[PDB]
Amino acid sequence: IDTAAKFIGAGAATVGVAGSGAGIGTVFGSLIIGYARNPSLKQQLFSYAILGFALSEAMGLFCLMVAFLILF
Amino acid sequence: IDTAAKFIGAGAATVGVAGSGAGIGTVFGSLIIGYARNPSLKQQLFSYAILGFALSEAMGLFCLMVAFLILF
Amino acid sequence: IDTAAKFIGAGAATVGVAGSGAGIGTVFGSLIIGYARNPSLKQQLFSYAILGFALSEAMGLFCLMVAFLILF
Amino acid sequence: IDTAAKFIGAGAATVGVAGSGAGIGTVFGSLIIGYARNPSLKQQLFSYAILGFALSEAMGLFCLMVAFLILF
Amino acid sequence: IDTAAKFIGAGAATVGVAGSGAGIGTVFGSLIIGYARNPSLKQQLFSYAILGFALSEAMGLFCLMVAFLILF
Amino acid sequence: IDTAAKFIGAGAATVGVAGSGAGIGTVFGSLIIGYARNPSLKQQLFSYAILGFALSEAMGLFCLMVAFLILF
Amino acid sequence: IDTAAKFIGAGAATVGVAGSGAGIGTVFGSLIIGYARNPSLKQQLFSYAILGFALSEAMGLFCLMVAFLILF
Amino acid sequence: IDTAAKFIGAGAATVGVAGSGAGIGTVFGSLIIGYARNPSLKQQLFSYAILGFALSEAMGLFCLMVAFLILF
Amino acid sequence: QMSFTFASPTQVFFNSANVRQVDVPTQTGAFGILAAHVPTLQVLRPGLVVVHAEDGTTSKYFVSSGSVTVNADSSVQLLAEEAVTLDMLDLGAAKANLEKAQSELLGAADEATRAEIQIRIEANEALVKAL
Amino acid sequence: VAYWRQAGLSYIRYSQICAKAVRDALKTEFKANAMKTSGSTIKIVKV
Amino acid sequence: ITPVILGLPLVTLIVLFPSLLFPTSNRLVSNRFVTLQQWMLQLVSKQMMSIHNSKGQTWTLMLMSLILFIGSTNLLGLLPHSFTPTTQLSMNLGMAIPLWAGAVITGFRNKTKASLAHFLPQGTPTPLIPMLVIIETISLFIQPMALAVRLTANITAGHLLIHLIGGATLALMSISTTTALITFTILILLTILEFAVAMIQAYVFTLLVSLYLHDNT
Amino acid sequence: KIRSILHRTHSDQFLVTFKEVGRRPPTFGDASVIALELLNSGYEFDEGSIIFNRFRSVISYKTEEKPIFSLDTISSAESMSIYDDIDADVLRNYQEYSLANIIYYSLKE
Amino acid sequence: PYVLGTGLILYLLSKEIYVITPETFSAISTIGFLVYIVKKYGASVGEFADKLNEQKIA
Repeated sequence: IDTAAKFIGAGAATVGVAGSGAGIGTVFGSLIIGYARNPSLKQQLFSYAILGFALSEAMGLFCLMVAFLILF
Repeated sequence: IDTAAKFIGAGAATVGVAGSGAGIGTVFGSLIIGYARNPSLKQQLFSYAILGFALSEAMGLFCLMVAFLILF
Repeated sequence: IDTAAKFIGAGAATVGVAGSGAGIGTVFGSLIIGYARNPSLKQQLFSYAILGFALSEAMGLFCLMVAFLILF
Repeated sequence: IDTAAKFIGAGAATVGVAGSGAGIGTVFGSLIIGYARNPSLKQQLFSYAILGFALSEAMGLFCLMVAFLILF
Repeated sequence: IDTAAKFIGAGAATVGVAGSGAGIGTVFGSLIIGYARNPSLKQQLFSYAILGFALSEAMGLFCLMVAFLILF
Repeated sequence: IDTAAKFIGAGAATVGVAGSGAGIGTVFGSLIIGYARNPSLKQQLFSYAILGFALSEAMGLFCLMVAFLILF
Repeated sequence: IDTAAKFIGAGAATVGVAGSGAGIGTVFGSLIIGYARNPSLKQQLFSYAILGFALSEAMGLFCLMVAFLILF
Repeated sequence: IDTAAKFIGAGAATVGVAGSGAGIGTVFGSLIIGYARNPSLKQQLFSYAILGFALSEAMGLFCLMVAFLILF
Repeated sequence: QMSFTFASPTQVFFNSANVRQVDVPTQTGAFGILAAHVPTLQVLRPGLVVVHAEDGTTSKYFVSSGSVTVNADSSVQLLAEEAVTLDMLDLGAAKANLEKAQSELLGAADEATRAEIQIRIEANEALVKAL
Repeated sequence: VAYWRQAGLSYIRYSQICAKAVRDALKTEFKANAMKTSGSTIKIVKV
Repeated sequence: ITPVILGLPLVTLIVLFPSLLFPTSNRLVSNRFVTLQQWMLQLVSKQMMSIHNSKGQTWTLMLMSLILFIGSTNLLGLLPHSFTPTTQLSMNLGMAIPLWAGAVITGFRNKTKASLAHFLPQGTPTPLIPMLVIIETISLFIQPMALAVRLTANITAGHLLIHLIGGATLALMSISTTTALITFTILILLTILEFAVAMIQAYVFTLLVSLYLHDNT
Repeated sequence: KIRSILHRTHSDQFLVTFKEVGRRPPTFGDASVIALELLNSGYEFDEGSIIFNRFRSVISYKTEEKPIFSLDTISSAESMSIYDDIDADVLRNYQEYSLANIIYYSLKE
Repeated sequence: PYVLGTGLILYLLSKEIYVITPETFSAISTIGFLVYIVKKYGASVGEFADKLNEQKIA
């Protein structure tokens, strides 16, 4: 109960990385269709894809902090 | 029962950050292809991206307010 | 059983806010990829964006009223 | 048992309302990009968007009825 | 256990209605952004939308009968 | 426990029908926005509509096979 | 407990096939939109659609492996 | 309590792959629709689809390591 | 770089000038043709042209119609039916025209006429953009 | 084909009216040249 | 002792021959031998140099040694079994410090507090928000460095499951083959789809990360 | 002076004729005129030429002939794709416009 | 030929240095390895033309 609910509770918090996983494929997907429209690749466009993968893995890092709080 | 169900129930509310993280990859991705057609980078387009991610991570901060209310 | 299941029953209803989280990113994201085609930003498009964000936080006003019913 | 798992059965039924919330944005967001091609606002596209809002929130009504079934 | 976990098993089977609800939003959205290109409203595009919302809620009737099997 | 978990395990695999029902909403959506571009409606596009809805319902018929195996 | 939680864990892993199912529709839908733009249907674009169904069913075979390991 | 909850912890941690598989369908779709607009296929763009299918599977190896941690 | 050819039958303003961007009132509405923008062919709308020329300039224009051409080649061709620098339009006229135009729309009664008035109205709008 | 290709409408038809509408717009100063620059001494016959 | 002790020397020696053989090709011979082996680092100096410099010649060969070492180390986890579940994991943990330290050498060693000052000052991290810089210091380093270990460890995992599901199929159907051959033939092809792909993308991570180093360097 | 020459089975095979474009110049205005009406007629592309006096230098002009094509259909084929953004609209609405441009131009030449 | 023989020896050593491998876990991976050959030889016939010539050119 005390060692049980923290072992099944740390597993439910790992379903918060399904958002950052597909959220990283879209921000890197629209940059693939964006650089297809060309040509400001280096700087502007591909420099914003880092700003879009950072605000998406911020909820991932917030979810990976929760699953590690019930694991340690 | 009163403390056990508070550790496995704060983990199910951490799956509500799956919408704030996949939604952030949609609010920035549709801004990457948006400035690709260009040209209003500073103001108008990226200004509307900030008012969109704030309305995307709001369902992540309120979901982490129902998470921390079950463990603290 | 009675008080124990009321804790892991409003936590599973808190993961319903993942639809409103990414739905607000899909709605406001389309408005950022719409005003980029220009120019009916003031009214018409951004005014319709307040009709789409309300109809997406409507499911957020019915899912957060569910978890707040199993609380007190 | 009888009173316990009925409370954790209504909560997971409220997670089925995560499709209607993200369905509401992807149906009223494609019409936010339809009038961006113009000019069928209050004609054909905005009329079918209500017929698209009804087909998606019904799958939220058929899911909230299961959540009300396991509550009364 | 027997007269308990089937009440929390019909809650998890009602989470399959997050694909029939978010599949209708994707279907009745591209037939709103596609009719914006015009002029195949009747007989073609909206006729295929009847066959688009037929294989969308088909995974939902199969998910509404799975929960109905864990109740009656 | 031995009889309880099969009922709770059949519903959990029925939540894997949320990916097949939205993957049919994307394939038939991008065919509804793939027929507006014209003109090969018969063959090519809508002939590959059933070929794209076969590999996407293949994840549902395998998931509803793991849900039926815990029931029979 | 030990012969019980294996059935309430192998079912939750089948909810990982939600990305494999909705990933097959998105990779094929944009292939149906890419071949609607013409003309390299025979190899180049639909050949890459096989290289997109493989890197999307790999996150569905690795998830079905963990579900089969907790059942047999 | 100790032997059971580790099986219902790696089961809910496999529901984090639901983003790595759908996000790969989003990036490889945007490279399937991106190469349609042409012509940088054997360079530039399809060399950015490998950098996208990795960052998406980066939350698919981080989530898979947690399901391999709760088991062994 | 992109070589911008800006002309009207009346005038050539730029002729394949190494302009970095021109943002166009094509019937697209726009697409703000970047030096790295896929060659593309466009019919021109009435709106404004902004010539971001690689020179710290964006030059202002209204064009009525015509076609703009984005060659594969570095050259972009605004072939503006009427091509003006916003510099020569008459604001005063626009408003005045616009009321009038709408009025006529109120009396427009062929699909075409309506179109036309509306066109006109619109024209005044597309002028109004600037004006 | 909407309202400048109406159902019909030449793009020309449109266009010319557009441009014409531009000509209508602008200042007068310029308009002296306008019609001058958009004569239509094109008299017409079928033969 | 011997089992671990034979493996690490072997991993070095397999990289040492290529790393000695190319330096050797700079005058002799070549016969079949040298010219055949020169192809190995021609494949490196052809394939990887298509992406490298890039960051400059300076760094290029420094990374290419690791790129070959990673692929060669995974190849020395390819053939062996069992190997993946234990030894390749101890090699993934033994590569974990090298992967962590690989960002250390120039990034964290020169700037631990903000190795994103070398990697990405404004991008992933908000430069307006030093909080997001430190946050994204894990998602650009602390987690990516653990994700890079995981990144080689799922190749290891995907490779392993091919062998394991593997084995679980002919252990299931020890018929010789027979019907296990059908599934086993699939599980095989999963070798390519899992290990040989993910193995690729694992060195693609090292490519990109050492590109983002040396592209901002 | 086109009518004049043409009578050579080209009194029936005129479709239209345009007239007195000199003696007080021609213009785009005119050009648009000739352009517009030209289209409408089930005559569109039937190949042919626009044969005009292309001015070349003070001392010279060389009378040109063209290919005249306006079928959006074979302007489906080829390069059309490549410089993307196309529709039997925009195609036409350039095809049109360039017909006008040329028609004007040629005329002015 | 010599290189191929060395690679085989290495695989064996590693198989032998383990707790317990199934007939299965091996055969799979053996057909995984086995599959690669047939493509590899057709590719290998091409391979040579690149690299030896690339030396000779440089």
